[PDB]
Amino acid sequence: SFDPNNPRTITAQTLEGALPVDILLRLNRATAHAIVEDARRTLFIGTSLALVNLRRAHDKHLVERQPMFATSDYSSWARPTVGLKRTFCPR
Amino acid sequence: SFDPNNPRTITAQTLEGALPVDILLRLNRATAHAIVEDARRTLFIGTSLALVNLRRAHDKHLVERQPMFATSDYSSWARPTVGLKRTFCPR
Amino acid sequence: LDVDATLAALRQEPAEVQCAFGAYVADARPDALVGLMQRFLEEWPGMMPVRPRWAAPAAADQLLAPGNADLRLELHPAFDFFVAPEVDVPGPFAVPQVMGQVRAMPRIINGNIPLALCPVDFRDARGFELSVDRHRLAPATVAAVRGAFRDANYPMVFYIIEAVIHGSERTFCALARLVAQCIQSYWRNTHNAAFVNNFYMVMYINTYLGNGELPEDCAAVYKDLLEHVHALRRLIGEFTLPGDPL
Amino acid sequence: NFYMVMYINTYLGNGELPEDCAAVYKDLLEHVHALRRLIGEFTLPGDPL
Amino acid sequence: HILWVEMAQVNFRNVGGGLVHNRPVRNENQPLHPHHDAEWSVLSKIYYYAVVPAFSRGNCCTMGVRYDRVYQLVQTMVVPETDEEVGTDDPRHPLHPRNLVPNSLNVLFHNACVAVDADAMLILQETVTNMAERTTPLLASVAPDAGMATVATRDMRTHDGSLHHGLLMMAYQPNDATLLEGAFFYPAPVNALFACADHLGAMRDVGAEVRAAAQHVPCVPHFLGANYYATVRQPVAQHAAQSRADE
Repeated sequence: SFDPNNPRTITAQTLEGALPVDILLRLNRATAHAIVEDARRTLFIGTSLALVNLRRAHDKHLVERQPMFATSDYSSWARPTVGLKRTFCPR
Repeated sequence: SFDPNNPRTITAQTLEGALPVDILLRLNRATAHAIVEDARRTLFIGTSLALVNLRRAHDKHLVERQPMFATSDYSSWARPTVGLKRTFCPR
Repeated sequence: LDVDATLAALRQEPAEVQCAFGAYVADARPDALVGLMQRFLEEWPGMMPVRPRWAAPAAADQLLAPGNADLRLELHPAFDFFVAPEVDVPGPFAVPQVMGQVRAMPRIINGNIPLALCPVDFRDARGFELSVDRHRLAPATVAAVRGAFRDANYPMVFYIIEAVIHGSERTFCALARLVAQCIQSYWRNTHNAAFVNNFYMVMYINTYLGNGELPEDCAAVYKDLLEHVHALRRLIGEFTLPGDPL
Repeated sequence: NFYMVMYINTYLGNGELPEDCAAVYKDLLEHVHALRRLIGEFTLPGDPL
Repeated sequence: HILWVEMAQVNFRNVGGGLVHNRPVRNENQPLHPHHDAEWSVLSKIYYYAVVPAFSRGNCCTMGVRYDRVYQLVQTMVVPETDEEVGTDDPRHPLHPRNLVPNSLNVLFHNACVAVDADAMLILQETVTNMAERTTPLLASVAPDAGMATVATRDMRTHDGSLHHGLLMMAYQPNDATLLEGAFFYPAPVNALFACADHLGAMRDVGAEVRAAAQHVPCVPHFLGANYYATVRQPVAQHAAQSRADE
């Protein structure tokens, strides 16, 4: 998706590519300070976007996510609000 | 691959033959000092080459070998280097 | 609580400046908060020409030797008398070179009596006095907690999970499944506890998981560690006469 | 071997060893650590001579 | 007083004076109210001043953490696309060696020989919704209360600090190279109790002489209160370290 020997080439355009495996494998085959940290910053944002995309892809096959905590109540007068412990909801 | 009663006949030409089983079985059917140790030396090298060839043949069917130790870092600024304990990677 | 005359009677001597480490605090500009340790460690050997006294106390008896330089400054059971530079605290991060002075500061706690005048034996004996028929820790619980605290290959992933949770509430009821799996794995691995380093975590464990996904011989540890702190809290409640907010 | 018994509880440790066998090597190292800490209290702290 | 923060504006490099309320509450999200009862902090103080030094006996150390890299590591996970969970035996499970790439986060979970499912592994994606910028030192300054309230004690105030969003590690493991020494945690001792000497070695660029002169003196820095202006002097720390009283 980019070349490691140049940090100036990473950005949202190239990091949109795929899952974090591509990021990590790209960084694996490598061979002033403002450049590298700006690069670190967008790399962080890119890997977060990659991770949320991975979760979307895997969550298309999972159960719905309930609200964990009670006490946030709008139609409270009818039902008493009760949270849910997310102890295990695997599928 | 050679005859045991003559040490002067072993060399890289004859030891290239096959796996260490051939070396050991040849030495099994046997029946000044500079000759025998020079022979010991090339026999050692030959059996090492045999063993690495055996490992090639058997490793054509195994998993890739990761670097075991962390801290050797070239693109460190992006990812933190983490080694791998080779506790078990059998296939 | 009358030490006004003692200070006026002590400063008549010129100075006895021996060091400056243990009696000087400096404010720091909000610069780096990770590099302040860098700037401090590099300067530290420059602050200790000779050994700081408070660090290594004199001895059990040699404090009462007829010539040492510590009896001169231990003359009240409820105060501390030392030497510190003539500045107003806090001060600059670079330590100054001003001729010293003799300050004072009350021991807020009885535990701050130096060991030469309150031996560890008496303290342990008083504790064992208070410890009878109040509440205890079954040997199974303490064998686990000490084994945990004394481990030298503690899995770093637990520290990572601690730093990422940072003692919130939403994140713990989000990660409950992973935390339970980690606790279960470690328990069936080495028969110790986990997350005992943090307190909010050891609270959340027994207030959320509790009767649920943890084993009946693993939750006992996390309930004991809380009931003991509860007994400790209750302790001071019966050593106070009912008085008025002062 | 000392380096061996050290690497044992350093790397292997919580891993492939059974729940019981590793206690032997853990104790054999904690004992050496305690013996090391012993001399740490029998020397009045002073300046290097 | 600043509220929750997201991946949108994190700004790890912020050095100003501001502390975070991690998703302030469960329900309310109203201005400026604490979300725990008063006695909570008292129980915390009890735990950290009376039970920790009972078991540790002068081994623990308050550690300053690198919130940038821990987040940089929690993100890179490796999980394939499977409808149903199958178990660690299958080569699709995230713990099987095949899909264990180098320097990922799953390799760490394998370093601890723990067993987890890919679902709980993915659950970690929730953390980016409430960040934690940095760990910062504090410095309290209180005067003696109505007890020691004599005219000659009006100004003999105290000085003690603490860490915000810090972390206390138990025992240092110097002899491993599965990770860098000062990777995620730099030593930041706040009080004489939680200040060992082996943790200073974790700090990058340690001196040749400071570590030699670090065993017989507590290494609390001089911008976090000294041994004379603090409410917890040395003798209590020495007590818990050289006695033997059945813990």
